[PDB]
Amino acid sequence: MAAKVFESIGKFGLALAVAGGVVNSALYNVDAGHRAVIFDRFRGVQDIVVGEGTH
Repeated sequence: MAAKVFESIGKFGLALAVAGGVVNSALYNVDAGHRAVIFDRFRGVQDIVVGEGTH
């Protein structure tokens, strides 16, 4: 009834918050005239330079 589904909803709700956050943290914007170098803590800096835009 109300109890089970809503409880799951509760889990969903917090999960959604978390998920939204991760996606948010996932996106980055580089302004025009700027270029981003990506460095991984594991690998170090990668050779590919990223241009303007959201990535």
